[PDB]
Amino acid sequence: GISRDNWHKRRRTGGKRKPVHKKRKYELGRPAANTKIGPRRIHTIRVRGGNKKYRALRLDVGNFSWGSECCTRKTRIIDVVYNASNNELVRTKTLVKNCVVLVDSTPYRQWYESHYALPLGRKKGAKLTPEEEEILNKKRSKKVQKKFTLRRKTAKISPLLEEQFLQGKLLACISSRPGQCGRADGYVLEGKELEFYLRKIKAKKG
Amino acid sequence: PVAKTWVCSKTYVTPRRPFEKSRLDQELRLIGEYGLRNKREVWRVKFTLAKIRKAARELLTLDEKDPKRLFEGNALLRRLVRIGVLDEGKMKLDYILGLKVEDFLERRLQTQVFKLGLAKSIHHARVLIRQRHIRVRKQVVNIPSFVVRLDSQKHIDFSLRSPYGGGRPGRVKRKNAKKA
Amino acid sequence: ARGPKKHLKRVAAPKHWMLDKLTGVFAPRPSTGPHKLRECLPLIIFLRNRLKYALTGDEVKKICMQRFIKIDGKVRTDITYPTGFMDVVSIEKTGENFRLIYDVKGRFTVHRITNEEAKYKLCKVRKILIGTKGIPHLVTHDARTIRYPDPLIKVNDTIRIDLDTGKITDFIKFETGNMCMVTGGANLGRIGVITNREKHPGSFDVVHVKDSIGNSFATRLSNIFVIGKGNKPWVSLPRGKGVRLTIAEERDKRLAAKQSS
RNA sequence: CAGUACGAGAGGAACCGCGGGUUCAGACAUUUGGUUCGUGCGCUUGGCUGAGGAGCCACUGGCGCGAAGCCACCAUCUGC
RNA sequence: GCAGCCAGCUUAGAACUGUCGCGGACCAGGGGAAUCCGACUGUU
RNA sequence: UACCGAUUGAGCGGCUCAGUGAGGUCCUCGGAUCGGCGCCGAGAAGACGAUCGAACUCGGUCGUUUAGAGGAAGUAAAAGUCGUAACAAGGUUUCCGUAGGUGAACCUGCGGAAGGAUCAUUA
RNA sequence: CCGGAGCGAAAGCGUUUGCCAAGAACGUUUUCAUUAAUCAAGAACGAAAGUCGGAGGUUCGAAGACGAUCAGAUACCGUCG
RNA sequence: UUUACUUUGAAAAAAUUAGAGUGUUCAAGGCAGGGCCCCCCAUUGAAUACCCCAGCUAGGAAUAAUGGAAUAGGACCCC
RNA sequence: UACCUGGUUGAUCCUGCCAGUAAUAUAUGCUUGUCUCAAAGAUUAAGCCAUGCAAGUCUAAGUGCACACGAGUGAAACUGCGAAUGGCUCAUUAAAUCAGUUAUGGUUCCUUUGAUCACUUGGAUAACUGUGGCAAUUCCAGAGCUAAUACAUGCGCCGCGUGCAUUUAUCAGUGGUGACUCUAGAUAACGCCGAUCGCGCGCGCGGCGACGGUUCAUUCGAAUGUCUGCCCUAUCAACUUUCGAUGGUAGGUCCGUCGCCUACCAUGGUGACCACGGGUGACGGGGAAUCAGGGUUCGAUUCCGGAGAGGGAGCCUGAGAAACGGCUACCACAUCCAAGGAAGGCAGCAGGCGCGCAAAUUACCCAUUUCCGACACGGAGAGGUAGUGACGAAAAAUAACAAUUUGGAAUGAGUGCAUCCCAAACCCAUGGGCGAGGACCCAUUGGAGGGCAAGUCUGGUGCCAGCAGCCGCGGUAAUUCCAGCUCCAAUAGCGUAUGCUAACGUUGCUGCAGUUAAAAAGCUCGUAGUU
Ligand SMILES: [Mg+2]
Ligand SMILES: [Mg+2]
Ligand SMILES: [Mg+2]
Ligand SMILES: [Mg+2]
Ligand SMILES: [Mg+2]
Ligand SMILES: [Mg+2]
Ligand SMILES: [Mg+2]
Ligand SMILES: [Mg+2]
Ligand SMILES: [Mg+2]
Ligand SMILES: [Mg+2]
Repeated sequence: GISRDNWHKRRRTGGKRKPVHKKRKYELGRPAANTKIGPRRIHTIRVRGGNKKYRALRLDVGNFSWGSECCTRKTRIIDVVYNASNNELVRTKTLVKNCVVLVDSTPYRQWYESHYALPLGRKKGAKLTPEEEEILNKKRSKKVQKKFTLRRKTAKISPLLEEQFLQGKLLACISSRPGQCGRADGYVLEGKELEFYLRKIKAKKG
Repeated sequence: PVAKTWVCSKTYVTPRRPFEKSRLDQELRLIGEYGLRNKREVWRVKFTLAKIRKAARELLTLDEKDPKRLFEGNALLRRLVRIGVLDEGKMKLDYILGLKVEDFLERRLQTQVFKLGLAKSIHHARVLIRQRHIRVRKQVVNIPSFVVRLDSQKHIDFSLRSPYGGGRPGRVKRKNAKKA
Repeated sequence: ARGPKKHLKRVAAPKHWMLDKLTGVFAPRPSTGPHKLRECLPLIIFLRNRLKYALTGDEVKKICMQRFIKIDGKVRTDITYPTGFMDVVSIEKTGENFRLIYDVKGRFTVHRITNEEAKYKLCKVRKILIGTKGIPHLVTHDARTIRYPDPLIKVNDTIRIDLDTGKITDFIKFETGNMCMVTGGANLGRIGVITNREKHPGSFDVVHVKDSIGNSFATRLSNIFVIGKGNKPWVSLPRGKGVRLTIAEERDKRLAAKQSS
């Protein structure tokens, strides 16, 4: 079937080489990932040596991490916004490696408020209506309030990053290979890498 | 994949000129002098001599201080003086080039039994071995082309089962006795 | 070419066996084991050819099927066991304790009882692999796995382990001056003293070994098998450690001994 | 009938009976196929009514399917 | 060194899409291998 | 014995253009069914799409093998006819290149060459 | 005059005068300082005949006509071209 | 400044060939056996050469290239 | 042994080729008494095949109610493993295979070795008993039971805990490397932990084994890359990409690297130092033949590596196959049908046809050699042995000792018994016995003009028939032909045909030639190349 051999290509000089033997099994190929966004559909593939490989056909959740801080929370992948390889991997909504996506920001804010106790993704003007969010602005013990003071001094995230918290969609990037690993892991953009893709999204959406 | 050898070499070489008038008599003279069957045996002993001459020739081209020449040269000399074709006094590769065809013809078993008087003539000496009479150290030899060594030269005698030696007579002796 | 090969022709066998080309076509392919196929000796040969205690290939099966041979004390049943270097072959039924050690040339000799020395062997370490939580590992000569190594041992030293407990008793550091038995061709069995070690970044390293009579030479770093600390070996050696009598020297001994017998 | 009569063979009939066909004649449309300006329905190019919707125009705009009729040894029936 | 503003009309590429249909009407060369005669365009 | 040769050649064979495409894999689905027991599970036939791709029908190109009316050479035969071109000053010195002409070898012009019959011809 | 003399890479080159830009050899305590030699691919030149396009066509003269010779000359010889 | 060149060693399958060793009755071959009632070719064998070229390893510096300073961003020491 | 000889002419010296000469290997001709070895359908047809066989396998140890024989070996039967090796052939293949070299820090594994590591619950099922379909197959269907080693179940954070395999992100620096984005540590997170078996004691137990999993090993090995090396062809000079050609980015894919593939960009890569294209009676190499040296030619062929199983293509299972003595199609070919269907791959071992100049027995057995599995037991056309065999190679008869033709004396070849041999048989070899005087138990094959060793011998045949590799022999006294005798290199071999090597310094690197014998471009410039 599909093969990744070299005896079917042209030589470096440009001359066609004749095949020394027929297609072998140890050089076979398999179809592309084309990992869409869907609930828990993964096929197992028996590979060279009796091992197992996990084929991710559609995945909705992603175990992304935060760049600036130390936070790794699994979040629901929403959609793809841009891909440097081709705009076809975003028009068909295929989850591959090194593609910037707009992932949810609810697990990121849930841990930021429980650690820093500072409102970041709150709407300018609106207050915290549910009672579960007022517990992050209470009076704690002496050994508990002392640690939150040294954490509040270092919390000023970049203005280009706090904007996405308002819409709940953080610009993340799939840093793993879904078709091979079976998991759409990755991280969240920050710093210069966040400004680079935002400029490409602005030009593509302009 | 068969468990065999496929290793075999030739023992004679056909001369270049097929009707060289000078060569035809030189080989025919060795025929009657040593009692040989045909010219193949002359070319056979001539080929063995040609191999020893060429083996000694390539050694003489090397330097004397070469351990390969010292070891391989002495081993060739010891084998020549062992069979008796070369004397212990002239134990040097320079004397190998002076060896003639008759030097190896003398070490033939059918000739040694002629020098020892065990046979009447050189042609009867072949039939003497052809009829399984001559033995070498209690080991009987039937082919006349055997080559004896110096440590086995003084042991050429009749077999313990031959009529010419000590034992039963031949079948013709017993045939004429029962009919008389 | 579709998978693993399971036959071995007789003419394709290693020369260290000296098989008869006019009896069979195939050689005894040594069963997979701790040693390389090129650096071992099938257990059938050592019991049929070397020791001559077996006459055919079915009689040597009756040796292992009666549980008499035991390499490193453990009785084996495969008549084609590798039985590589330093492999103690003890025979408790016959009291014989053989060690397959090389001669001045490259061959497997019949080295007889070494009871007080046969209870252990020497192993060349290959790599120092780190396990979990910082637990290093050492791979020995005959595939024996020893864990918890001393931090002073390197990837080139040798160690001694008892056949029963299998623990490192003593080790010999690798440096210029250690007794060695070179292995790897054209020096297989030449016992001498290490003198120098050349360094080559990115390739093999060159080491020089000097024998008893000063027969100094050179070889790769992967060819050193340290056998003694300084100049004293641990286990009994065969007739002629590393003297390597030349063709002329061997010639002198053969003529002087046969004339007396 | 019949591989029979006939024939030395090679070869090789006929009457009755049975099943079909050629040519022709007279019909016929259930079926299949053709035709369709029932301009029947769908789609569609250019244009036109501001657009949607609904339509029209291009001597039947074009295309697909197509009823009824008519029609074909190109379908079917009958012929003493 | 560009930011702002203004201005069209073409070209290429891609997705999606309908009955694989799309120069949808209209407009709009069948082609090839040879022979004869006159060179050709023109003229009768 | 080869060559030329209409035939719009051709038995003969390889990579390929464009079509069509079995079969398998994969994917999207399908849900015959039996184990629970009216919801979770397994689940064949079969189907969309993708992909690999045999093979077939037409072409392009390359290699290779062959038919051919007829035409025109070469060589081997007998050297038959014609004339004498060359070999002695071969009776017009030979020969080269080139061109034209002529039954035929050849003739002639122009420029050469001596492999010429001149190594030489007189102040 | 013109020769077993010169020149040019060869083919080739000789009436006078003028014009034009080259070349060997020699001269040199000048200058440059190994920048070479031979050279597939590539190129200039290349007697004569021939070819295409003009001028001029004396002489010669392929072809061609004719005159002689011969058994026969479609040639040598001759006129003419 | 580094190459080409020569020498040494490991590597440069076995078989074959060259070739040490051995009386397969000899030889082609084989890798095996002469002799003293469980020792004896000193726990009977046993070696080697060659393996081009290229790569690899340790010298030499002849030959032939190459190359360090000329608008000295020159070699050394400074400070 | 570093070798030449005949032939141009009236004669001579040369150039020069032809022919002569000797091995080599295929065929063939005639001949062929013994022994030991030994090639043997490669060449044209990798053309096509009747029949049979070539992988199955059971131990005290996963599961044991055929009563056939009587607890126990048990036949069948389910589970495990092998069948991916070997063998065959050389079609394909010209930097490809292959050879040396070596990289995987750019990769995985069955067996083996050494590690290490929720009181056994669940329901079928085969063999079998029983009922049947189809002309037929290693076809199976329906029902009824009955097994599993088949299948399924001492801290961080902050009250109070305690095994992990992988995937990303972040921080720090145990054992290493020439060099890790290595092996380790830590942070935030995200299908491996034994429901199994044998021979066997004491009184809630232990000491002996197998099988099997988890990540690291090892090993038998695979797979893909670095450097170097291929014959012929320029009447193949430019080549490679509107479908990857070269490179760049990201990703996909695979065990893994990579235009392996996709997408965006650059216009690259190779090439006279021979690319590309074509041809090969091309599998590569180790090697073979011939050679003073230098070389020439050959290598299908038992070893290694690769390739293929009619042509392709695509897969299943498995650790490992794009497997064909396994499947799924198409193509080519072909078999049995009851005409509905079914089943096919001898370039495996024998054998047949065809093809040809060209190549053996439908033979005997697992003993050696070893290989495969549950294994001491069972299996192997792999292999071993024998038959056929003038491929070829090594030994070696057809007399000898006497007499002037007759005496014995010595021995097998052959022919008949034991033993040895052999897994059995067989060739020998051995012990005695039976066994040669035209020792008829008899040797032919090319020759006898020269080259080139041997007859102006004998008779007829008369430019006829023929001989002759070459020059040449016959036109009525042929040393050639048509025959005898004799003789000669011979010799159990010897001629013939063709390939090839030396001869050949007639391919000349060593080592040829170019004034007149074949030959320096008409002349000069000129790059690469060479110096
Ligand atoms: Mg109708
Ligand atoms: Mg419209
Ligand atoms: Mg509308
Ligand atoms: Mg109008
Ligand atoms: Mg109209
Ligand atoms: Mg219609
Ligand atoms: Mg015409
Ligand atoms: Mg006209
Ligand atoms: Mg015209
Ligand atoms: Mg006109």
